[PDB]
Amino acid sequence: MPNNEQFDKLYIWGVHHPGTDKDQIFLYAQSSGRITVSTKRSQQAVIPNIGSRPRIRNIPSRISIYWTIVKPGDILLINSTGNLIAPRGYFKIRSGKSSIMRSDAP
Amino acid sequence: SGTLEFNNESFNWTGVTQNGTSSACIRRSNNSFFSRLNWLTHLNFKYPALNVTMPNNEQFDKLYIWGVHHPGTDKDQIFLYAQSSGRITVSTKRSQQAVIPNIGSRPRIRNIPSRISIYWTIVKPGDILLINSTGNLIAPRGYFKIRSGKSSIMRSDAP
Amino acid sequence: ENCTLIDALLGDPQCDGFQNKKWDLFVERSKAYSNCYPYDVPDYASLRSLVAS
Amino acid sequence: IENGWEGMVDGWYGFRHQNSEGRGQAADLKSTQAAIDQINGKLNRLIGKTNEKFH
Amino acid sequence: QVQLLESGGGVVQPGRSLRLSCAASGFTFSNYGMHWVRQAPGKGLEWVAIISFDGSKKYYANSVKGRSTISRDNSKNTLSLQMNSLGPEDTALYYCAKLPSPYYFDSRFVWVAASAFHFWGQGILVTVSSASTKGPSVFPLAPTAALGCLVKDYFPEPVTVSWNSGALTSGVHTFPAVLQSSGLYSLSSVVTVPSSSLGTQTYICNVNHKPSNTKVDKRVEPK
Ligand SMILES: *[C@@H]1O[C@H](CO)[C@@H](O[C@@H]2O[C@H](CO)[C@@H](O[C@@H]3O[C@H](CO)[C@@H](O)[C@H](O)[C@@H]3O)[C@H](O)[C@H]2NC(C)=O)[C@H](O)[C@H]1NC(C)=O
Ligand SMILES: *[C@@H]1O[C@H](CO)[C@@H](O[C@@H]2O[C@H](CO)[C@@H](O[C@@H]3O[C@H](CO)[C@@H](O)[C@H](O)[C@@H]3O)[C@H](O)[C@H]2NC(C)=O)[C@H](O)[C@H]1NC(C)=O
Ligand SMILES: *[C@@H]1O[C@H](CO)[C@@H](O[C@@H]2O[C@H](CO)[C@@H](O[C@@H]3O[C@H](CO)[C@@H](O)[C@H](O)[C@@H]3O)[C@H](O)[C@H]2NC(C)=O)[C@H](O)[C@H]1NC(C)=O
Ligand SMILES: *[C@@H]1O[C@H](CO)[C@@H](O[C@@H]2O[C@H](CO)[C@@H](O[C@@H]3O[C@H](CO)[C@@H](O)[C@H](O)[C@@H]3O)[C@H](O)[C@H]2NC(C)=O)[C@H](O)[C@H]1NC(C)=O
Ligand SMILES: *[C@@H]1O[C@H](CO)[C@@H](O[C@@H]2O[C@H](CO)[C@@H](O[C@@H]3O[C@H](CO)[C@@H](O)[C@H](O)[C@@H]3O)[C@H](O)[C@H]2NC(C)=O)[C@H](O)[C@H]1NC(C)=O
Ligand SMILES: *[C@@H]1O[C@H](CO)[C@@H](O[C@@H]2O[C@H](CO)[C@@H](O)[C@H](O)[C@H]2NC(C)=O)[C@H](O)[C@H]1NC(C)=O
Repeated sequence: MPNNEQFDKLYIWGVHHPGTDKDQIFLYAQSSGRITVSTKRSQQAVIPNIGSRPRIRNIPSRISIYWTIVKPGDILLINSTGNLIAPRGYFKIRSGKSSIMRSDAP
Repeated sequence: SGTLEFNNESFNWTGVTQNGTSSACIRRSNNSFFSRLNWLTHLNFKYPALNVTMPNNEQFDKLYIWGVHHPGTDKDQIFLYAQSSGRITVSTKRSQQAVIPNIGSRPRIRNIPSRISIYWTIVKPGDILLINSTGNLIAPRGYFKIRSGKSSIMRSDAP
Repeated sequence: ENCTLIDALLGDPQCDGFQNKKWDLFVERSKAYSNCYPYDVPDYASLRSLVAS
Repeated sequence: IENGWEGMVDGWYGFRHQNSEGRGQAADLKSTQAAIDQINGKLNRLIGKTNEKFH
Repeated sequence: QVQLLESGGGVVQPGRSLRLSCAASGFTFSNYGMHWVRQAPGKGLEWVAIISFDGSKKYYANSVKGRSTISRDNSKNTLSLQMNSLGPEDTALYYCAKLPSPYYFDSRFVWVAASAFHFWGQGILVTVSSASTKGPSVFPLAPTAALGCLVKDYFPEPVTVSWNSGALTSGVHTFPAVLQSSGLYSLSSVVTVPSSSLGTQTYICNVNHKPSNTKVDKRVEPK
């Protein structure tokens, strides 16, 4: 996916670590995945680590989430063979003066 | 934290050989190992997949210390675990970490060409520690109380 | 209200009123939670801080 | 001085006098004005000068 | 902030008397001493009078000394000014305003502060002449492009100009007042719009003269 605009783009994606092995087969018809998200100036490879987790909402599996910033003129590239939680689009990311604060105040 | 208060806990290490020792960890004229770690090795040439859950029903956080054994050679790995490579996954409702043993010769220290990489995991009240492995696991024995104290450390040769 | 900034980002089904929204200050409530598929974020704080800014 | 004068409420510094034609009290003006201007400048420097810090 | 309403403007025949009254709200009138200042049309700033927060001290300008009077009411939150024996040098805008002043004109409570309360009101216009107040006359003038409306024949100065119910704010040129050997005023209001807006959109000017009950609108275009 290229980037021909005049601003940076923030791509959010992830990888699915399933709780069991036949879960992995059922979902991807193969043993183990290997995700490689890359750009002219960056790269990151993530490996799904299959294994049972403490059940949360009766789900014994997990999702590890990563982000990748694509500069103008850059070209996002995604390579995978399974366990990929693909992105749908991109976020505009600005040089703003906004922030966050944790508070229970009304 | 400011304390080493330790409490053993009885995990279900069924089907493996507990209490591994070594000739570099000498305790009282006999081979031994870290008093707080349990070196799990194979039993009857078979290392069954370990899936052990330990809850936390107290009112404080618990600190679990564990590790992974990187052996110097490959037949070392076979001799110890009767399988090619391990894969350790320590998880909790709010956390997870997977560690992979990287087999390879190291510079000999105390005639040992292998290593141990040590990790820690904090289990909150109501959480549930879960351990999953298939070899090369240096299991924990119990848990440490960890407090919101005002203690600290300082490196000094002063008497 | 019930949504940490990350759940609004990924788009937790209860956190849909925040889609495409802008802000100058995000007030994270202590009662917030996540009612969707579990997950964890390597460098959570870093992503949170950059999305906030 | 030994103490202050409480009855003075149209100024801060004053004269008191007692001559054969009575006793009287009258406050000096420009001294009080010069003492009020400096305190007002002090406050104007102090209050309301707060800088922004966002993230 | 503070909101005041000003009353008593208009035209007073020579030798007669005026009556201005500034009534404010939103702050503590009881504490602050007030000023009356005047500004002759053209240019210049001439101070008139000053009154304390109770009425103890009232001081006047030498140019009006002995023929003017100031007053205040604290229950109605009102400041007021009177002046008799008026001439052409007195026709002006009159501002009611809290100016920085010696401290004793203000209350004990507001001598020291970091904000230094201040405000001016809009002008109150008073004009002296033979009071022949008549209605204006508006003529549109027209052929890069430029078009305007010229309004003459009105003595009371407060004339306002709007364009097409008040939408055009760009290139709007409002011209200063003009006085002649006669007593009438003249004033034109123009706008430069490039030469590609004849059939694109045509405009209408609006002339609002309040102290004659006058609202006169008229379209602008070439012959
Ligand atoms: C490794 O061991 C852990 C814990 O010993 C296993 O997780 C546990 O799996 C059981 C079986 O599904 C779960 O029981 C279920 O509980 C829910 C509660 O509502 C109930 O609806 C079901 O009918 C069933 O009884 C249990 O909750 C779950 N515990 C945790 C903490 O996840 C795990 O499955 C084991 N892994 C493998 C590969 O066997
Ligand atoms: C990264 O992306 C590339 C792009 O497709 C992947 O390369 C492709 O990998 C698959 C299997 O991993 C190859 O399919 C196999 O090809 C051999 C070639 O002889 C064939 O005998 C097999 O039956 C099977 O069809 C595919 O050819 C290959 N394509 C190219 C252009 O190299 C790669 O696997 C991806 N890697 C990761 C980590 O995602
Ligand atoms: C890869 O190469 C390294 C170094 O070239 C090997 O480590 C070396 O192995 C030799 C053979 O065991 C060690 O020699 C021993 O020295 C002790 C000293 O007290 C002595 O008691 C023994 O009889 C023997 O001579 C040597 O110390 C050791 N050096 C280091 C730095 O570890 C390593 O074994 C090689 N890896 C493989 C897989 O072959
Ligand atoms: C995480 O823990 C689970 C819990 O035991 C491990 O799953 C177990 O994995 C072993 C081999 O890795 C499985 O044994 C094999 O099962 C197949 C099933 O057809 C059988 O044909 C083989 O002969 C062998 O017995 C075992 O069934 C499986 N158990 C479950 C409940 O899935 C898992 O391997 C652990 N993973 C890690 C990374 O520690
Ligand atoms: C943010 O989260 C809180 C708590 O999760 C939400 O409060 C919830 O409000 C609903 C009203 O829509 C409550 O529904 C209840 O329904 C039962 C019938 O099933 C009825 O008997 C009750 O009187 C009540 O109406 C619900 O109890 C309550 N949640 C909890 C856990 O008590 C709140 O609405 C959320 N805000 C947003 C904007 O999503
Ligand atoms: C492994 O070693 C530990 C201690 O090194 C042994 O723990 C003992 O367990 C018995 C119960 O069987 C307790 O009564 C002792 O108090 C424990 N000792 C200590 C020091 O905690 C454990 O039994 C050994 N297990 C095997 C299989 O050898």
